[PDB]
Amino acid sequence: KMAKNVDKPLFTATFNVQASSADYATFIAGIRNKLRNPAHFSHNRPVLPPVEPNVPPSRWFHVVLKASPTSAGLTLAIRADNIYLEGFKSSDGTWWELTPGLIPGATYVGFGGTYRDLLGDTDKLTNVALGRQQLADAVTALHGRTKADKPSGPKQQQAREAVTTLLLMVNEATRFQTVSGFVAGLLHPKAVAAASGKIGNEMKAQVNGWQDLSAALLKTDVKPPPGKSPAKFAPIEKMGVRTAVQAANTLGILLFVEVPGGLTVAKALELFHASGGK
Repeated sequence: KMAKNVDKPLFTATFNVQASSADYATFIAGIRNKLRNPAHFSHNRPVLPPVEPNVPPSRWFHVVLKASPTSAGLTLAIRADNIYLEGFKSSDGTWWELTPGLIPGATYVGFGGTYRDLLGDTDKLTNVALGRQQLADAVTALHGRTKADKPSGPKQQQAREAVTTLLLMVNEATRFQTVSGFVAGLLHPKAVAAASGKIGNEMKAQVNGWQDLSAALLKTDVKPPPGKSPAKFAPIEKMGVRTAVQAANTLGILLFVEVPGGLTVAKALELFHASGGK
């Protein structure tokens, strides 16, 4: 029941933490593009393929975050079905995991990868500073981890904060155009003052309801039964998303959700494979 292919990524996306806002946007867009089910879009936004049933997580990608174009970078191990971060590789080659016993040969980092684990409450996302130095510092803290370090409260807290930073600036940014645009807006050239900022309640609610928002948009694609007008988008006011157009502009990539009258897990995977998906 351990994960498979963790170190056999389907692709590797790389970002230099000193690179331009434009390059950051390109990096995030590339991840969405490589994750997509070519056979399944909703309102011209990519949908992930379904999670493969009755096997452990076997589809992974890597993100490499580098201090400079020449530097060895921090490697993130992320699921290619739901974009969950489960592991990261430090400079000494150690694989660290966020779920005990999930990744073969990995060392458990001592805390889990949910926001409740990292922050105490999912309501605390609005407290997390985002910005270029936060990214750099997160990379430094995790990349510099060694197997033989003795842990302390402070190192563990630094590690939780670094993971939280990467989750927002990589994983949530991949999921949400709102988040990726906000992060991109905080990245500036060297001649501009160092910058940082925090997300508002709308983006917090989006991050906390990715499946909900994905499902709500997917429902609008379902062809209506005989006699019916097409399904209308149901506003999620807390996310500030009231229309399907707003939902499309918000979603970076959709989590696959089985909705009534929509594609099943098996059928969407069939189409994924038929279209060349791995």
